[PDB]
Amino acid sequence: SEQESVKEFLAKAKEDFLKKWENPAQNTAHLDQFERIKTLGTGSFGRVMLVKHMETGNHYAMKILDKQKVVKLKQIEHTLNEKRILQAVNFPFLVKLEFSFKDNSNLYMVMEYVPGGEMFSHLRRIGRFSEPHARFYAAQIVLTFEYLHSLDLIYRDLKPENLLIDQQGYIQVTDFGFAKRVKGRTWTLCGTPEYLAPEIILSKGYNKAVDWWALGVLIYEMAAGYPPFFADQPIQIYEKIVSGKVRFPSHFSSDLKDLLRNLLQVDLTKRFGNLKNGVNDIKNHKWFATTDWIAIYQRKVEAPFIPKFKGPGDTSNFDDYEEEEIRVSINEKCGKEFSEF
Amino acid sequence: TTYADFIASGRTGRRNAIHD
Ligand SMILES: COc1ccc(O)c(C(=O)c2ccc(CO[C@@H]3CCCNC[C@H]3NC(=O)c3ccncc3)cc2)c1F
Repeated sequence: SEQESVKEFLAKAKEDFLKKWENPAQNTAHLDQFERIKTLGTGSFGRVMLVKHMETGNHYAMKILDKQKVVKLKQIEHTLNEKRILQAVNFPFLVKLEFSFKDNSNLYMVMEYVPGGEMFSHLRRIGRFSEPHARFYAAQIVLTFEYLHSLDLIYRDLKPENLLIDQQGYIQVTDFGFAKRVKGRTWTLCGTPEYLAPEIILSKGYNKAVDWWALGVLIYEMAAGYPPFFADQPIQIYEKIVSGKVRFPSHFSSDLKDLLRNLLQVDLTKRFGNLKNGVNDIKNHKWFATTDWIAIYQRKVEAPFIPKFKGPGDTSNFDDYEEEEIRVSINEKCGKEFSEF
Repeated sequence: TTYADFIASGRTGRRNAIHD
């Protein structure tokens, strides 16, 4: 009967998504309404900055993408997907999208500012996570992937660098730049080398299952302190993944080893998450035996770590990047290309 | 150790995506 309670939730959930998916939100703000403070990260065609909405006083994090740059690398459909999906979704562990707009040069997504830093930064600092601590994060990624997949969405870029810690010590998934709504197979060669399912590497066409594979790679980086497949150039990392030969740290509990052994399965018809029981095979595993899946959805569990921050607009849990002025050119660039944004 | 090899590796820094 708890299984039926989720079924209902994700049915009402998918009704919401479709109303926003079919009729998406446009030009709900402007560049001049935001005072730009500091850069929080970057990417191939832009950056994310801390900002202040001058009329509400509130802080947000604003992604800024160069329209011309996106076209040069042929990445239009991806950038359009990010916004469409982000504006559509709604979940305790997904960064919100508050505003979006475009001007002559760039695309702009203003998201709720998550001041805790990226998991990545913390994990590198501390070294590695206690399994209980890594169970707390993993379980929020399970629920979120149970959510996304039921809207027929594949995430494709899970890794510590895109998992943000909020003030209550939980996760906001960011970077939906390779998210794609697909029923059936897709064949795009994208992701981060250390998180790619072998099927992707092998140009096979693939599905939701790659997200279960990444969840295992992620948990293993959380608990070991380093990924299961690594080296000094991608091509050497690719060979390790298809080889299908993992090796576990000696501290890893035996339940962790059996979980990972089942998510890091090369054979797609054996991987947890692509089987007849679905996601429940994961939820019902012994490593997750102490996990109250509903306390976690409801955010009533005690986070094993809360990041320190001394007032709003504090950027102290984030690295320092070189700054750059924002040139908005006098002529519209790529208007037709991004006309749905 | 394997922790040690990782720490010395080119890939302990934030990792970019690849794409088409
Ligand atoms: C095809 O490639 C794509 C697709 C979509 C995209 O938006 C992009 C980007 O160009 C792009 C630009 C800047 C970033 C910066 O992202 C920061 C730092 C990198 C790691 N992910 C975390 C992210 N931080 C946040 O989004 C954030 C949000 C709210 N509060 C704090 C941080 C990411 C992608 C992109 F390169």
